[PDB]
Amino acid sequence: GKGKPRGLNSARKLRVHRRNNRWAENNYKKRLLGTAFKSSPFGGSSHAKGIVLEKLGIESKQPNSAIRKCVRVQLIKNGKKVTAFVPNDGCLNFVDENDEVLLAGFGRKGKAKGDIPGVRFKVVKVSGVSLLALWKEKKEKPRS
Amino acid sequence: GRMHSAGKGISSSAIPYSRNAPAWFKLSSESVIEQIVKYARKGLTPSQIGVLLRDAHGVTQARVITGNKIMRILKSNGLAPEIPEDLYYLIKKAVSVRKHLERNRKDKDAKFRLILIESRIHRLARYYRTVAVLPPNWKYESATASALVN
Amino acid sequence: STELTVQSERAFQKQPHIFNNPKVKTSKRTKRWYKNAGLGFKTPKTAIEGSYIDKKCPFTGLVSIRGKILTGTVVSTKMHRTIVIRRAYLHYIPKYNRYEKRHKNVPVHVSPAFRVQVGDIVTVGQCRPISKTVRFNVVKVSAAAGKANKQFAKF
Amino acid sequence: VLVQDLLHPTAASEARKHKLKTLVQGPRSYFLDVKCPGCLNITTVFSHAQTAVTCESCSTILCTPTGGKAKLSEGTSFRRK
Amino acid sequence: TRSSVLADALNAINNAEKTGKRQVLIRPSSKVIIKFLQVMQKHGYIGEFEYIDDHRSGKIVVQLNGRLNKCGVISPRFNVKIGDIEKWTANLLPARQFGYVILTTSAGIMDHEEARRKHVSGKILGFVY
RNA sequence: AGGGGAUCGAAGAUGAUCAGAUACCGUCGUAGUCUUAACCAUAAACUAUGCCGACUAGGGAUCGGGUGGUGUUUUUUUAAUGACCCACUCGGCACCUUACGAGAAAUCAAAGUCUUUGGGUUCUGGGGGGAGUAUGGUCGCAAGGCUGAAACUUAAAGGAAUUG
RNA sequence: GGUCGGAUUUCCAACGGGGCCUUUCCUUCUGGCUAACCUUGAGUCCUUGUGGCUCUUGGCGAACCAGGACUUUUACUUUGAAAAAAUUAGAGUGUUCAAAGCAGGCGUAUUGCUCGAAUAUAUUAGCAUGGAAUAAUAGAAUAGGACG
RNA sequence: AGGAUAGUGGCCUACCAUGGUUUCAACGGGUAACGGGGAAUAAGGGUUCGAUUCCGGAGAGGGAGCCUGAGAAACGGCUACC
Ligand SMILES: [Mg+2]
Ligand SMILES: [Mg+2]
Ligand SMILES: [Mg+2]
Ligand SMILES: [Mg+2]
Ligand SMILES: [Mg+2]
Ligand SMILES: [Mg+2]
Ligand SMILES: [Mg+2]
Ligand SMILES: [Mg+2]
Ligand SMILES: [Mg+2]
Ligand SMILES: [Mg+2]
Ligand SMILES: [Mg+2]
Ligand SMILES: [Mg+2]
Ligand SMILES: [Mg+2]
Ligand SMILES: [Mg+2]
Ligand SMILES: [Mg+2]
Ligand SMILES: [Mg+2]
Ligand SMILES: [Mg+2]
Ligand SMILES: [Mg+2]
Ligand SMILES: [Mg+2]
Ligand SMILES: [Mg+2]
Repeated sequence: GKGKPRGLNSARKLRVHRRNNRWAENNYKKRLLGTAFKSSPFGGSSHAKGIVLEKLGIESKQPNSAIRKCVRVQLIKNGKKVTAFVPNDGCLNFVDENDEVLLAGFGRKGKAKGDIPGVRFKVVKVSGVSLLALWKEKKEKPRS
Repeated sequence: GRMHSAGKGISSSAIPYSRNAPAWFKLSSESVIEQIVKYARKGLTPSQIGVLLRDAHGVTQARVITGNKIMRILKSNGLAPEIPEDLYYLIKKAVSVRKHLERNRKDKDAKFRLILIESRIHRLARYYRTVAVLPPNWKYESATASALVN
Repeated sequence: STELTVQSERAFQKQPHIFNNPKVKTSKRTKRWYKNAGLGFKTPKTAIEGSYIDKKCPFTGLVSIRGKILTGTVVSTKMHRTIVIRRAYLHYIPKYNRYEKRHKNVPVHVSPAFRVQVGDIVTVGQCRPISKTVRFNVVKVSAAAGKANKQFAKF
Repeated sequence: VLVQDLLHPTAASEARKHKLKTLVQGPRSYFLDVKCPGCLNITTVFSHAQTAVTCESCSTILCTPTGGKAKLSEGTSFRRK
Repeated sequence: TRSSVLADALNAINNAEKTGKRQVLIRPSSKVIIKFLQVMQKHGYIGEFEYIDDHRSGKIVVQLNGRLNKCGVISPRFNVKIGDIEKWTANLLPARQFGYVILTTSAGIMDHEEARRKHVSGKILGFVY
């Protein structure tokens, strides 16, 4: 009978077996444990805001060789410290320190990208202005 | 097969195709019935009566020569036992093993075998209570089980 | 219930608004009210010619039978005038196209016109709330033989 | 062989097969009338007895049980059926 | 132990048919097996079959015409409504034009097309094509 | 915890070797090895293959039981019995050939009768680590056993085979 | 094919339901049914047929109403019903198209006429109903059995 | 049995009995749970969602209590406490 029960009256066994074994799945385990709300820098949200604590030069993983130009950010809603990559040629000059920054994940649902070790967030906006707009000169940071 | 072993032996009787038999038996049904009754008077179980009738006499199947089966005949004539034959022989074996165990405490596969026999006793007794041969709440309680089989 | 302490409580037990006249001595000394609960349920002779009161009886009491008629298996006769029945049913789970055994425990009032043992199959009829949990009266019992005729001592 | 009469097998094939495994199962055993050294009373003996079958005149033995067919007691004669 | 005599019978026919045998023995021959074989016979999937009468449960010798691709059992015998017969035929049968899903109905054991034109439904026994 | 403690022998000693050798090698040597009365409950406890049932191919050997040969053999010359031979049969430990069929392959008569997917039923797994860790519970004198995560980290880890 | 390859029909065939007979329950007693009239006093006025008859020889008054010497239980399946509207699928309709909406359309616009606003699905449970294969269950064994 | 209620009912009271649920998962814990009609995706089976246009329920900072009234334990009513 290749394992599983097949009786017309074995619905309880099959549904309980499925319940037990769905805990082996990553997504089901995370959702039912509420780990995004509980143990995650963003409390389950797509974006967050924080204050730049300091600029960092992160040495990329081998076989690459580069300084990846991240910032330490303290999130406003949590107080948790995160490291966020600052994406583009330059654009670390736009970030400075004590500026508010809008962070996002990068796309790997956690799981630090590429050759950047331990960095799982990227700066999208700084001082309410898009890094893309600052990098392409479409807009300027409000000095005062 | 072998509810309490890994054996798979087949080894049974192949009773004939004929339900009326065997054309050389000149004896009467009531004569066989009275021979059954006197064996039951002598304290023989239906299995033993059927063996004796088949060997000593030409009784191939008592239910064929007579109208019905041997335990039914004995129950009709008031010769039924208090507990069925197979249950009695299982209790007898459990008692014999237990009295071996009380003098041989290290005999652990005797202890293992006693568990098997008592598991067989409880399954049989459960059946007999369901078909209402044993009274309900009949129980093999294993301490005064020597009373009902000796 | 002609005997066994009908008047076993601090108040006199009687059928309300049924009057036994001390003057006119008809040769029964007891006017016993009764009804047929309806729906084809025969009033037990035990109710007719008994002497119990049971205001919660569907044949001699004030209650009435209306609503669901259910069948069950008596699993407990330990309370006074109340039994618990077990109603088993198969519940269908669509995803597996299969059923699972499920049961409910129903507390049912039982009239002293009825004798019920654990194992009897009983027909119960909905009435108004009798107790915190009870919403049914026994209207029928189905204990005919009991398979206990061949489980006695043998000579 | 891929084509054969399963309903009408040869008697040699059936005789070769196990008793439980023929087309209709049946016993390979038989019954015997046995005449004892002493008297000419007819007693019927099963082939695979299991009983040390005795008679009235020679009230000791006619057959000795074995693991299979019983062996007659070296002084008797017998006829099948 | 033996749990479905029909599953054992249909397995024996399948394993005989796949190896090219013209005949097969079946034990122990229930009447559901008989009706199932009769539904296969009326659609030409087997030939003539014989019930051997031993005094216990009988046996069957089935003659095979080489036209059976697959006969199978569906265990457990699922309850089938009128409107989910077609999903069983879609899951089980190679094409919509040929092949039969065998049901047991209070109207009797029958194929799904006879079930469609009698407008009756029940449990599924198996399939044949 | 008693008894026993010949032997070999975690520990330890010692002689060597070597850069070192607290290892392999040599000689001793406590515990242990044995037993009784209790514990423990774990092994690559392996066929790494759950159990019950059915069916699908050929062969010879073998163990146990049985059945049948105007078959050998010793014992009185041969009766019998034993042993052996032959032919069957049930059950068992296996083996050989082939690949029907299966498999990624190695290989497999089951690991076959699976996308032509359903005989019954129990257990277990869901990338690699973290980790059989932490915590709680429970068992145990203890050693430990059973139950047993997560945070975090990672693009492989792995299987079988091919060429070098 | 007598309407320039399209009704009709025991020529029938193939499906599907029901009743009856072959040893064949369809329980039941009260009373109004008065048989597709078991049994054709009076009558076969159609040029021959086995497709169309009148007050009937007390006429099994068994062709439905409301009460049992009346109730084995259950699963399953069929049909029906119920499952608010919106929504879903979907019928109709030139919102200029479409998403939509439930509108609209036609005159003789001289005195108003008219089509719509369907249908299906809606799962389990409960309700009514047909079926009686499948799978359980119960029955007469110290007869405390049925028939009467 | 009485009281209370619009009325049934341990709703409450007096007396009495020892019951009631549960491995067919009681009791407890969690819920980033109001429930449903529904929504997204989807060959079929499924998976996830539904605070939110309709239906039902609950609440008006948190509790409790009450007046008027057919109807509220009402909060654009009152009373008290926090
Ligand atoms: Mg399982
Ligand atoms: Mg076993
Ligand atoms: Mg077992
Ligand atoms: Mg067997
Ligand atoms: Mg282990
Ligand atoms: Mg293992
Ligand atoms: Mg072996
Ligand atoms: Mg996975
Ligand atoms: Mg893993
Ligand atoms: Mg449109
Ligand atoms: Mg009261
Ligand atoms: Mg909430
Ligand atoms: Mg909701
Ligand atoms: Mg909601
Ligand atoms: Mg909310
Ligand atoms: Mg309110
Ligand atoms: Mg507020
Ligand atoms: Mg208020
Ligand atoms: Mg306000
Ligand atoms: Mg308001």
